[PDB]
This record gives sequence, C-alpha cells and structure tokens, in this order.
Amino acid sequence: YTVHDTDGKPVLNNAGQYYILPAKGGGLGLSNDDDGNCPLTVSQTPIDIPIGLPVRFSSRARISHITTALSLNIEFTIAPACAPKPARWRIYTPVKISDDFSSAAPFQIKKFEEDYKLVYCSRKCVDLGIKIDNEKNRRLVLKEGDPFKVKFKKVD
Amino acid sequence: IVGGYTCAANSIPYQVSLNSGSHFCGGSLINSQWVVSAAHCYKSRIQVRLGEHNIDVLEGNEQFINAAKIITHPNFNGNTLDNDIMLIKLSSPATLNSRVATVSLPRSCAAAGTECLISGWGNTKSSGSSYPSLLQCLKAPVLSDSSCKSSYPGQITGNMICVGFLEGGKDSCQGDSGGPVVCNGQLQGIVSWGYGCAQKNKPGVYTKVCNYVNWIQQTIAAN
Ligand SMILES: [Ca+2]
Repeated sequence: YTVHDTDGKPVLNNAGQYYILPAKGGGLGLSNDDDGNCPLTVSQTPIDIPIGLPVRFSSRARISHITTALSLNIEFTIAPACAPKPARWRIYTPVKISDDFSSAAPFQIKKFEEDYKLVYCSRKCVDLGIKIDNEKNRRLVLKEGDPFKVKFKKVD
Repeated sequence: IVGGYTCAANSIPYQVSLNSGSHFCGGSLINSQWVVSAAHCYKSRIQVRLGEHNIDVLEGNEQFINAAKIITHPNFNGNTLDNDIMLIKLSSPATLNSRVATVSLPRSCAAAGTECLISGWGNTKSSGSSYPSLLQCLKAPVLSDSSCKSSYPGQITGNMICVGFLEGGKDSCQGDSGGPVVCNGQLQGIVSWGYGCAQKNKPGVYTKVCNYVNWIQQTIAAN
C-alpha cells in the first residue's frame, strides 16, 4: 500500500522531512546510551508532544513516494552537530546512527491496524519496538511481536 | 529528471503519468490499450493520464483512463528489483493522434554509447526535492556493462542496463520510475533505480526491455 502522512498525503521517497510520532512519549530522536559523548541511539523523546528529530525515508527505486513493499534507508535529516553525517539508521540490539557505506536498505514500513509500524529485515523482517516504557530508556530496538505503532507528521 | 530540459509540448507523445491521487510513476504507451512501466510502481488502483505536458493544469490534450489489468512480471523481486517490468491494460483504448502515440518495442538490444531520450515528471534536484508541473527531458548515452557493474558491485543482473554520466550532474530520479528510455525510435529502458540521483559514479539503472519482448507480446495476446 501507499504510506500516507497525517495530512493524508503520500510520504515522500528520498525527499521532505517527517517526525515519527506515536499513533496515540513524543516523537523519535536520539539519546546517549553507551555511545561515548554523542546521542547515537534512536529513542522516543520522553515528553508528550508531537515533535522529534526530522527523518527522511529512502528507497533506491525511483518512485515518488513510499510504499509498504519498498526496502528503505532512514536517516535523521537534522541532528546534534556532533552526530555523524549522514545520521543514517543501522543495527536487545538497538538502532543507532552511522556513516559506514553499508549498501543494505534493511528497513520497511508496514501497515499496523489503522496506522504503521517499522520493521527490520535481513525477506524475513522483525518488528522494531520500544525497549523500556519509561522516560529516558524508550530506545528503538528489535522486538518481535511488540511493534511501536507510528504515524508520520510532515515538518514545515 | 536532474540536469534535463523542459520537453516541447507533447513531443514525447508515448509518455504517460501513473496517477493514484497524484503522480507517482511514469509509463510508456506501446499500443492503443497497453502501457509498460516498472513493477515497483505496482498498485491495486492506478489511473493512467495520456497527452499530458503540465500535470497540474488541464490544457486540453489529456486522456484520463483507469488501469484495468495490472500485471507484474512473475519473477519480479522487490528487494533486488530484478525483472522490474509491468504491463497495464487500459479499460478503454486511447485515442491515437499527434499528442498520444505509440513507441515501438526494440528489434534488438542497444549498443554501449547509443543515445537515448529519457523523460518524466520526477525530482529535478540532486540535493533536496523539486517536483515539476512540466514534463522533463534528458538525452543520455547507454553505458558499458563494465561501467554499470563497476558502479554497483553485486547489484546489476543481466536484466539491467545503466544510462547516463559517471560524472553525475544528469540523471533520472524519484518520480520518474516506470518511464521511457527511447533510443532510435525504440523502448530500450524503463526507469528503475539508483544510489541518490545525478551522483558521481552512481548512474541510473534501467530495466533492459530487449530481454522481455516475448514476455510482453505473450502477455498482450493472452489478455
Ligand atoms: Ca495537463
């Protein structure tokens, strides 16, 4: 299926910027978890607001927007000045950001009831879920069967 | 299309826009009832728009016809994008005229260096995003099998060719998928994929149409 944003418009492929928000904690961003100095681990912001770090979704296929059948890379388009460039997602085993060339595209978006979830694939895929259900350890990690239900709010 | 030019109106009369509420992919008219596109452009609901030049303005040469049959190649693989080809049968035949016309299937594979025309309403920028109202055109050479496979180690099957510039600049891009590469009055390519658009050593990769002539002719005849 075609993946839509919260305004009903199709989510763009390798273009635009979206917060990944809970379908109802705030939107995904980064937090520091055995990463040294910089927040390098994908986390849901603790505070209950529809905001996060903006994300861009990317398939090498030259369709204008994102479908549930596409293989994706995902990167934060904006991040702390210390973070790597690009701030590309890669892998409880958590999701962190990195530079390394790795030409994989292991993420997809899938329908999840009325909204979506994110999966990680090797096409055998596993659900990406919320590690701990608290303030500061709500890290995005691999978690079969407990997917984090998300929607996509386009940034202006 | 990055590094291209705005095509003269209806000068690519075989180009279609695949529309599911907005433009998302291109296609090529190969006879009055059938369009060829990319298989990753597959949806259960597609409207085909022929005769278009400005896709956001009704100018008077448009024909809007719903897709009836929507058939991906049986061996399409969505992860590798091998056999990335699809046929659409229109629910009524297009009216053929100077602005809506057919493009011939290939009578053989194109040599390295053959010049092609590539067109679409995809992104016109290599950094950031810009989606044009007007159809964009690009003239580009078919690249050697050697250059192609060098640019994308492990990812080029015998059903893929590269077209464009190792130096980047000029390339197709997101929103151009499924569209035509036409070289000497033949369809030799379908927009398929790349790393980014218009980056150095990352040329456009295109479905090698000459491999599928028989698949196409047979699918038409059986439907
Ligand atoms: Ca128009």
